[PDB]
Amino acid sequence: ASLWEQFCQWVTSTNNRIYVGWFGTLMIPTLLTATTCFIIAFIAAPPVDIDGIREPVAGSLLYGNNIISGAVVPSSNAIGLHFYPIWEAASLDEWLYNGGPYQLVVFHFLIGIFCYMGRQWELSYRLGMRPWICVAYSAPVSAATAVFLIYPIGQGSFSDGMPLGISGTFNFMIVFQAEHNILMHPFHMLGVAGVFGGSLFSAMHGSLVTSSLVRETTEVESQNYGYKFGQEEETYNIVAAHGYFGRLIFQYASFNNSRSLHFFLGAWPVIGIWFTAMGVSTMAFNLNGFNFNQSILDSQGRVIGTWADVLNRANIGFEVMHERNAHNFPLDLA
Amino acid sequence: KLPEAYQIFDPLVDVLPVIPLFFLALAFVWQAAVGFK
Amino acid sequence: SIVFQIALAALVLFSFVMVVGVPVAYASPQNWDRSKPLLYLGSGIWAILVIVVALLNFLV
Amino acid sequence: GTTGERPFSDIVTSIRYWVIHSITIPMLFIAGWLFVSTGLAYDAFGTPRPDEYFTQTRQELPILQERYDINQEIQEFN
Amino acid sequence: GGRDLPSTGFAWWSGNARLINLSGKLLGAHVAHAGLIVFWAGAMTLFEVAHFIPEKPMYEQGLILLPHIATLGWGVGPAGEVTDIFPFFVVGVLHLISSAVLGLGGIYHALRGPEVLEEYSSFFGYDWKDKNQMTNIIGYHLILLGCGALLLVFKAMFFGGVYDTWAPGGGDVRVITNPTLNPAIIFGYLLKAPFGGEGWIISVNNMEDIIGGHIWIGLICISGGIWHILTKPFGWARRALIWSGEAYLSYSLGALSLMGFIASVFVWFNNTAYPSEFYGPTGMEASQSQAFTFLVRDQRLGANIASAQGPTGLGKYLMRSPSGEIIFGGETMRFWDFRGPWLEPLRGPNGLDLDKLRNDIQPWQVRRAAEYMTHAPLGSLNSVGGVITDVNSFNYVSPRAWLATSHFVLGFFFLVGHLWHAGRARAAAAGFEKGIDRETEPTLFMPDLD
Amino acid sequence: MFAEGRIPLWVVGVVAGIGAIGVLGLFFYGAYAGLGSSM
Amino acid sequence: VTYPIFTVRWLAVHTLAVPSVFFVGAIAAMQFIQR
Amino acid sequence: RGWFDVLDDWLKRDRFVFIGWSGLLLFPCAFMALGGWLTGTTFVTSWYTHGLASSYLEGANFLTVAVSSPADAFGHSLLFLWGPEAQGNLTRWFQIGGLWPFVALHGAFGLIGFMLRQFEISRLVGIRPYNAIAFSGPIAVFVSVFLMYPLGQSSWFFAPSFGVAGIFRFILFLQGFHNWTLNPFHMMGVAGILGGALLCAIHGATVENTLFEDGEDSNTFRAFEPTQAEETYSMVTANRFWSQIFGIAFSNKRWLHFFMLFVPVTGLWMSSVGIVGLALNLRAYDFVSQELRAAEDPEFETFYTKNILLNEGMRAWMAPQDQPHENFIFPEEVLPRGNAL
Amino acid sequence: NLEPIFQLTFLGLIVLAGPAVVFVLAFRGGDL
Ligand code: CLA
Ligand code: CLA
Ligand code: CLA
Ligand code: CLA
Ligand SMILES: CC1=C(/C=C/C(C)=C/C=C/C(C)=C/C=C/C=C(C)/C=C/C=C(C)/C=C/C2=C(C)CCCC2(C)C)C(C)(C)CCC1
Ligand SMILES: CC1=C(/C=C/C(C)=C/C=C/C(C)=C/C=C/C=C(C)/C=C/C=C(C)/C=C/C2=C(C)CCCC2(C)C)C(C)(C)CCC1
Ligand SMILES: CC1=C(/C=C/C(C)=C/C=C/C(C)=C/C=C/C=C(C)/C=C/C=C(C)/C=C/C2=C(C)CCCC2(C)C)C(C)(C)CCC1
Ligand SMILES: CC1=C(/C=C/C(C)=C\C=CC(/C)=C/C=C/C=C(C)/C=C\C=C(C)/C=C/C2=C(C)CCCC2(C)C)C(C)(C)CCC1
Ligand SMILES: CCCCCCCCCCCCO[C@@H]1O[C@H](CO)[C@@H](O[C@H]2O[C@H](CO)[C@@H](O)[C@H](O)[C@H]2O)[C@H](O)[C@H]1O
Ligand SMILES: CCCCCCCCCCCCO[C@@H]1O[C@H](CO)[C@@H](O[C@H]2O[C@H](CO)[C@@H](O)[C@H](O)[C@H]2O)[C@H](O)[C@H]1O
Ligand code: OEX
Ligand SMILES: [Ca+2]
Ligand SMILES: [Cl-]
Ligand SMILES: [Cl-]
Ligand SMILES: [Fe+2]
Repeated sequence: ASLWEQFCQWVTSTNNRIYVGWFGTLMIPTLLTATTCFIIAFIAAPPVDIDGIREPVAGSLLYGNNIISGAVVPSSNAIGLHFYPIWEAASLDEWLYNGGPYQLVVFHFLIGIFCYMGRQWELSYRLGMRPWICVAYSAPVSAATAVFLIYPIGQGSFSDGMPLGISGTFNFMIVFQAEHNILMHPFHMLGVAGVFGGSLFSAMHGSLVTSSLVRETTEVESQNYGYKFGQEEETYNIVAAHGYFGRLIFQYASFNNSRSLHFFLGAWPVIGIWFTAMGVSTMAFNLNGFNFNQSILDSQGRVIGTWADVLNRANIGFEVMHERNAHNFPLDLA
Repeated sequence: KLPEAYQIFDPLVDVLPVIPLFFLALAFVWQAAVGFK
Repeated sequence: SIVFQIALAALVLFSFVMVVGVPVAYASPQNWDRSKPLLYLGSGIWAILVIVVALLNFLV
Repeated sequence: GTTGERPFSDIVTSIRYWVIHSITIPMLFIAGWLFVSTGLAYDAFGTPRPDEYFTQTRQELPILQERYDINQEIQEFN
Repeated sequence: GGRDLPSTGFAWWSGNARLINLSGKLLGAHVAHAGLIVFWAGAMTLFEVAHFIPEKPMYEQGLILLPHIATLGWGVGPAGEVTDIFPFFVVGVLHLISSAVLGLGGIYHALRGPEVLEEYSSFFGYDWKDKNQMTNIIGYHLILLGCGALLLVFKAMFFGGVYDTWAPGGGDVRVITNPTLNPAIIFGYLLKAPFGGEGWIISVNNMEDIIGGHIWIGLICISGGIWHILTKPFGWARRALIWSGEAYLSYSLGALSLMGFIASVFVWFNNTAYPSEFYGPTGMEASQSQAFTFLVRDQRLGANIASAQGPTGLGKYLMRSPSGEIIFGGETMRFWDFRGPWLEPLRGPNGLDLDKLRNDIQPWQVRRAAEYMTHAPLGSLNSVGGVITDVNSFNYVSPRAWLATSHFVLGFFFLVGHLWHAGRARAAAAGFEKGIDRETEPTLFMPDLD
Repeated sequence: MFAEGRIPLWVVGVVAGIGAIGVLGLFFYGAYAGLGSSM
Repeated sequence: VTYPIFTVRWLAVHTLAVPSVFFVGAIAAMQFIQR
Repeated sequence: RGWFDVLDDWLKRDRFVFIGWSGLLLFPCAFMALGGWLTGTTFVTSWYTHGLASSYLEGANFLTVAVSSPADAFGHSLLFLWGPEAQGNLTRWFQIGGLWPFVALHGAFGLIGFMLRQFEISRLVGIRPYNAIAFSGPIAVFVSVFLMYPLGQSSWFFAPSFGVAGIFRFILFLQGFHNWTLNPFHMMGVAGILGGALLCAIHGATVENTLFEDGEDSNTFRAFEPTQAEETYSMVTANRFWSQIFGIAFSNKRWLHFFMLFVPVTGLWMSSVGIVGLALNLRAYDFVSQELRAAEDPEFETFYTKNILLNEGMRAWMAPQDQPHENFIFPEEVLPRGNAL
Repeated sequence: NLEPIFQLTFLGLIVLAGPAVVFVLAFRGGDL
C-alpha cells in the first residue's frame, strides 16, 4: 500500500531471481565493494610495506606477480590494529603503500559473509524451510573470521592476517606452524578429521547412491536422465545401499534412516571446521599446540629424540628465517 | 595453602572442582537407566 | 583443637549422607511421609554442623 | 534382521559371560603388565632400557650404516 | 508433563526441551544449575587456595579466581603482595555452602515441586506469551543487576577499596573517593572506535572511570527494572520480535555471545580491571617490556639508543609512530598504544622521553620489565611456557591466555546457539520447524525463477 | 538386580565406562610421571 | 534362542579384544617405569 | 556339489562379519598391518634407524609414537624377516625397521583385499560397484605416497613413518625440500578435499532443512521409513533456495551424488600424480622468472620468494637431525637466519 | 606417601555416589 510497504515486499520477495532480503541489503553493497577493490588491487596495487620496515612487498600482477604469487598484501605492521580507511591517508598513494586495500577488502568481506549467513536464514524463513543451513555455513564463516580478524586481533596487527593470495596463504600457514605448532594442536587435528572425513563421507554417500540407482535409462544415455526434477518417487534403493554397506563393515554400523544419515553428513565436517576455527582463534592468543620437545630423557639425563623433536627442528628452521629483517630483539613475542 | 586447621582435608579439596563434570555424566547415567526414553 | 577437626570431619560425613539421601527422598513419592521429616531434620543438622565449624574456626 | 548370532546385549548382560570374563579380562591385563614389568618386552623387541641408549664408550646415535651384517653392527653398538 | 519421546515429541538428547512449558520443573533446572555455578566458584577457589604458594606471583600458578578477589582489594597490599590468605578461603567457603542450598532447592523444584506454577500463584506463574509477566521478570532481575553493580561501587568506595595498579607510590589497594559521574566520559567510552589506539571500552584505564561507570550502570539497571515492572512492550516491539520461550532464550544467547567476546578482548588488552600484578603482562606489555629491557641493557653497555639505526634503517630502540610519537622500535611498533604503570613515568608529551630514558629508569622498572618479558602470554597446550620452539622446562601459561581463549570459544559457540534457537523460534512461530507440508509446500505456488 | 538372572545393560555400561575413564586417566597421569614427562 | 556360542563373530571379536587388553595392560605398566 | 561350490557357499554365508573370497586376502593382511602398527608403536624403537624413541615403552605418547621407516643403509630392500639383513632374527628385524615394510606391504594387500571385498559384496547384493571405484582414490594415495615416493628416492627411510608426528614430519619435509604447496597437483588435491567436505556439509544441511513434514514429533528423525517410495525432502525447495542464494543449484539428484563421489576422488588422484612427480624430485619448486629478477633486483619481494627463504631455513636447520645417516655437520655460522633470531 | 591414596578414596566415593543414587532409585521403584 504505502511506498515503504511496497519496498519491503520487494526486498523480501521470493520471486526475485536472486533473493535480496534485509541481510541482502547489507550483503550486496559490502560484497560488491570488497570484490571490486580486491580485483583492482590484485591486478594493479603497488607494493605494500607489510612488515612496517620500509620493505615493500609486491602483490599485484602488474608488479611482476603471477596468479599463484599474487596477493592483496596485509596492511603495515606500523598500523597495527588501527583503523586505516582511505580518508585517514594523506593521499591514495600513502594508503596503498601502507596496505589500506587489505583493510577495506577484509572488513567489507567479513560483513558480507555474516550477512550471507543471515540471508540464508532469511530465505529459509520466506520459503517455509527449517532454519539451520546457516548454522552449517557458520563453520566456514568462523574459519574465515579466525584467519582474517581474530588472529590479527590476538596478535595485535592486521599485518598478521592471512594475505589474500595463494602463495600468501602458504606463507601464512608456514609461519603459523613455526610459531604455534598448529599440526600438534588437537583442534587442528579435529579439523583434519573434519575435512578428511567429510570427503570420505561425501565419496561414500555419492558412491552408495550412485551404486543403488534404480534402472530408468538405457546403456546409451546418461543414467542422470533417469531422474526427473520434482519427481515424488525415490531415485535410488536405500535398502540395497544399506544391505551392501552393512555387509561391507557390519549391519549395525550402516545407516538405514536417510534423515539420520544426512544429519551425520552435515554434522561431521561442520563440527570439525568449528573446532579448527576455534583452534586458530585460540592460537591467536598464543595457546599453542602440544610441546613435547625433550620430553623423553634417558636415565643419565640425555634427551632422546622423538618425531616431535624433528618437527621442532623444522619449526625452528621456519622461525629463524621468517620476516628476516623485522626482529630486533631475541624473542618473537609480537 | 589452606589455613593450617584444614590441611587434613587437602586431598579432598583436590577433587572438588571436577564434580560438575560428574553431574553431566550422571545425566547420561540416568537416561541410560530409563532406557533413553 | 581436635574438636575442630572432629567437627569438620563430621560435617563432611553429613554432607555425604545428605548428598546421597536428598535425591532419593525427593524422588520416592511413596516414602514421603517419613522422608519429609527426615529431610527437615537433616537440613537442620547440616546447618548446625556448618555453624559449629564456623565457630570452631575462630576458636582454633 | 539377525544374521543368526546371539545379540551382544544379551550375551554381555548374562551372568555366565561375567563369570568367565571377570577372570579372563583381568588376566590378560596383568599378563601385559607382567610382560612390561619383568623386562621381557625390552629383550624381546630389542628396545633400549633408559640406561642403555648410550654406553660408556658410545655417546652418539647408533645409526645403522651397513647393508647386510646388522647383527654385528648392533652388537658393536651395544 | 511427559518424560519420553511418544508423549513429548522430543528425543532424550533434546530432553530439556520437554521443560519448555513446565514452569516449576524449569525453575528447578535453573536453580540447580545456578547451584552448579556457585559450587564451581567455591570449589575452584578452595582448590586455588590449597594450590597457592603466596610468595610466588598468582599468574605463575594457574590461578584465575584468586586474581578476581585480589583485584577487588581482598588479601593483597602494595604491588599485589598477598597479605592475608583467609579472605580468599572465605569467598570459596561461602560459595560452596550456598551452592549446597541452591542445589537443594533446584532438586526440590525439579523432582517434587509443582510441575507448573501458574495455577499455584500469579506472581511466580508465567506464560511465555504473557508479555507483561516477562517484562516483570526482566524488571526484577534488572533491579538485582543494578544492585550488584552498586555493590561493586560500595566495595570500592566504603569497604576498603579496590586494587589500583595506577596508584602513585606503587600499585596498591586504594579507596576511590572521586568516581567520575560525568556522563561525557562514561558514555564517550561507548563511542570510541573498537580499533587500535581507541579500544572501545577495553581502553578504560583508571578505577575512577570504572567505578563511575558502575554507578551509572547501577542507576540505569534499576530505573530500567522499574520501567519494565510498570509497563508492557510497545507496539513496535510487539511487531518486531518473536514472543516465545525459545525466542527469549535465543535473545539471551546472542547477548551472552557478545559478552563472551568482550570479556576475552578485555582480559587480553586491559591491564586496569585485570592488573598485571595478578594476571601477568598482556602480550603488548611483554613485547614492550622486551624492547625496554634491551634498550636498558644496551644503553648500559654504552649504546646511544636515540641515534642507533637498525638494519632496515629504522631506529633499533626508538622510532616514530605513524602519528609521530616516539615509541619502541622493532616489531613492537604495533604495540605503541600500550600503557602500563611501569612505562608511563618514562613517557613525555611526545612519547618516550630521551631525558627520562637516559637518567630516570629505576631498578624496579628494570626488574618489572624483565619479569613481564619472561612471562609473555605464550605457551603450549600442555603448559610449556615461552615460544613454541622452546624446550620443556618452563611450566607456565598466562591466565590471560586461558581466560581469553576460553571465553572467545564460549562466545563463538553461544553465537552458534543463538543462530540455532533464533532460527528455530522463528520457524516454530511460523509453524514449519517440523518440515515442509506436502499439501501446502510454499515453493509449489511460486512462479519459476527464469 | 531389578530383574533376576541378568545384569542391567546400563549397569554394565556404567562399569565399563568407569573402567575406560580410569584407563585414560592413568595414561594422562603417566604423561606427567616417569618416562616421557620431561623430568 | 539357543544360539551357537562360538562363531566367526566370536573369533573376530576375540582376535581384536584379546591382544587389545594385553597391550592395554602393558601400557598401564609402562605408566610406572622410572628413568 | 563340488568342493569349490561348497567353499564358495561357506565363504558367502550371511553372518555378522561377511568373509567372501576377498576376505582370504583382506583379513589376514589387514590384521597383520594393524597388529604390526600396534606392536611397533607400543614396543619398538627407532634408535638404530633414526636415533629416535618411537614407542610407548620408551616414553612416547600417542602423538609421538610411530612405526618408523627403515634405516637408509638398506636402500629399497624389502627387509623380509628371513632376508639377508635380519636373517630370521626377530629382535634385529624389529631394530632395523623391518616392521615398516611389514606394515606397508600387508596394508597394500589389505587395501587390495578391501576393494576386492567392495566388488564382491556389490556383485552379491546386485548394485553397481561405484564404492570400489571411489575407494580407488585412497588406494592411489597410499600407493603414491607410501610406495612410489620412497621408491624414487634413495631408500624406504624417506617414506612417511606410520605415526602422527611421523606424518607431520613427512608433511613439513615435503614443504621444505619439495615446496609441495606450490605444486599444482597438490592444489587440485586440496581443492578436491575441501570441496568434498563442503559438499558433505552443504548436502547434509540442505537435506535436513528441506525435510517434508512426515511426522508429528519435533524429532524429525523418525518421520522416515527405509521402504518408503517417496523423497523425504523437497528437492524443488532446495533447488529454489540455492538458486536464489547462490545463483545456481542442483536440479538432478543423480548428478548431485555422482558429483559428491567425483570431487574428492579426483582430488586424491591429482595429488597422487603430484607425489609421483616428487618421487623423482620433479618439483614445482621455483618460478624462474621471479628468481632471476630477485637475483638482479634486490627490491623485488613477493610471497613466493619469502616462502623460498622459509624453505631454505627449514632444510638447513632440519637436515642434521632428520637425516642422521648422512652425518651432516653444519656449524652454527653456516645456518641461515634473520636478524636477532 | 598417602596423598594419591586419599585422593582416590574421595574420587571413588564421589564417582560411586551418582550411580548409587540412580541404582537405588531404579531398584526401589523411585521415579526416573
Ligand atoms: C543457556 C544456554 C542454552 C540453553 C538453556 C539451551 C537449551 C536447549 N537447547 Mg541449546 N545450544 C546452546 C545453548 C543453550 N541451549 C549453545 C551455546 C549451542 C551451540 C552448540 C546450542 C545448540 C543446540 C542444538 C543443536 C539443540 C539445542 C537444543 C536445546 C533444547 C534441548 C537441549 C537438551 O536437552 O540438552 C541435552 C544435552 C546433551 C545432549 C549433552 C550435550 C553435550 C555437549 C554436546 C558437549 C558438552 C561439552 C562441554 C564443554 C563439556 C566438555 C566435556 C569434556 C570433559 C569431555 C533446550 C531447551 C535442542 C533443541 O533445539 O530443542 C528444541 C537441539 O537440537 N541446542
Ligand atoms: C544442568 C544440567 C541439567 C539439569 C538441571 C536438568 C534438569 C532436568 N532435566 Mg535434564 N538433561 C541434561 C541436563 C540437565 N537436566 C543432559 C546433559 C541431558 C542429556 C543426557 C538431559 C536429558 C533429559 C531428558 C530426556 C529429560 C530431562 C528432564 C529434566 C527435568 C526432570 C528431572 C528428572 O525427573 O529426572 C530424574 C533423575 C533422578 C531422580 C536421578 C537423581 C537426580 C538428582 C537431582 C541427582 C542429584 C545428586 C546430587 C549430587 C545430590 C545432592 C543433593 C543435595 C544434598 C544437594 C529436570 C528439571 C526430564 C524432563 O524434561 O521432565 C519433563 C526428561 O525427560 N533431561
Ligand atoms: C530464583 C529462585 C527461586 C524462585 C523464583 C522460587 C520460587 C518458588 N519457590 Mg523456591 N527455593 C529456592 C529458589 C527459588 N524458588 C531455593 C534456592 C530453595 C532452597 C532453600 C527453595 C526451596 C523451596 C521450597 C521448600 C518451596 C519453595 C516454593 C516456591 C514457590 C512459592 C514461593 C513462595 O511464595 O514462598 C514464600 C516466599 C517468601 C516468603 C520470600 C522469601 C525470600 C527469601 C527466602 C529471603 C531472601 C531474600 C533475598 C534477600 C533476595 C535475594 C536473594 C539473594 C540470594 C541474592 C515459588 C514458585 C514452595 C512451593 O513450591 O509451594 C508448594 C515450597 O514449598 N522453594
Ligand atoms: C537485560 C536487560 C534488558 C532487556 C532484556 C530489555 C528488553 C526490552 N526492552 Mg529495555 N531497558 C533496559 C534493559 C533491558 N531491556 C534498561 C536498563 C533500560 C533503562 C535505560 C531500558 C529501557 C527501555 C525503554 C525506553 C524501552 C525498552 C523496551 C524493551 C523491549 C523491546 C526493546 C528492544 O527491542 O530491544 C532492542 C533495541 C532496538 C531494536 C533498537 C535498536 C538499537 C540500535 C539501533 C542497535 C545497535 C546496537 C549496537 C550494534 C550495539 C553497540 C553497543 C553500544 C555502542 C550502543 C524489550 C523486551 C521498549 C519497550 O517496549 O518498553 C516496554 C522500550 O520502549 N527498554
Ligand atoms: C536436576 C537434575 C540434575 C541436576 C542436578 C544438579 C544440577 C544438582 C546439584 C547440586 C549441587 C549444586 C550441590 C551441592 C552441594 C554442596 C555441598 C554438599 C557442600 C558442602 C560442604 C562442605 C562439606 C564443605 C566442607 C568444607 C569446609 C566447610 C571448608 C573446608 C573445606 C571443606 C570442603 C572440607 C541431573 C542433571 C543430575 C539429572 C537429573 C535431574
Ligand atoms: C560500567 C563501565 C562502564 C560503563 C559502561 C556503560 C555505561 C555501558 C553500557 C551499555 C549499553 C547501554 C548498551 C547497549 C546495548 C544495545 C544493544 C546490544 C542493542 C541492540 C539491538 C538489537 C538486538 C536489535 C535487534 C533488532 C534489530 C536489529 C532490528 C529489528 C528488531 C530486532 C530486535 C531483531 C565504562 C565503560 C564507562 C567504564 C568501565 C566499566
Ligand atoms: C608384529 C608382528 C606380528 C603381528 C602381531 C600381531 C598381528 C599382533 C598384534 C596385536 C594387536 C591387535 C594389539 C592391540 C592393541 C591395542 C591397544 C593398545 C588398544 C587401545 C586403545 C585405547 C587406548 C582406546 C581408548 C578409548 C578411546 C580413546 C575412545 C573411547 C574409549 C576407549 C577406552 C575405547 C607377527 C607376530 C605376526 C609377526 C612378527 C611381526
Ligand atoms: C562438596 C562435597 C561433597 C559433595 C559432593 C557432591 C556435590 C556430590 C556428588 C556427586 C556426583 C554428581 C557424582 C557423580 C557421578 C558420576 C559418574 C561416575 C558417571 C558416569 C559415567 C559413565 C561411565 C557413563 C557412561 C555412559 C555414557 C555417557 C554413554 C552411554 C551410556 C553410558 C552409561 C554407558 C562431598 C559429599 C563429597 C563431601 C564434602 C565435599
Ligand atoms: C565389556 C563388555 C561390553 C561393555 C559394553 C558397554 C556398552 C553397553 C551399552 C551401554 C549402555 C546402553 O544402555 C542401554 O540403553 C538402551 C537404549 O537402547 C536401554 O535399553 C533397554 O532399556 C530398558 C532398560 O531399562 C529396557 O526396558 C528395554 O527393553 C531395553 O531396550 C538400556 O538403558 C540399556 O540397554
Ligand atoms: C602368504 C604368504 C606369507 C609368507 C610369510 C609367512 C611367514 C613366512 C615365514 C618364513 C620364515 C623363514 O624363516 C627361516 O626359516 C628357516 C628354516 O627354518 C631358518 O633356517 C634355519 O634352519 C635351517 C634348517 O633348519 C638352517 O639351514 C639355517 O641355517 C637356519 O637359519 C631361517 O633362519 C629363518 O629365517
Ligand atoms: O609480523 Mn607477520 O609473525 Ca606475528 O610472530 Mn612477531 O609478528 Mn612478525 O614476527 Mn613471527
Ligand atoms: Ca592437596
Ligand atoms: Cl616470511
Ligand atoms: Cl623485535
Ligand atoms: Fe543424499
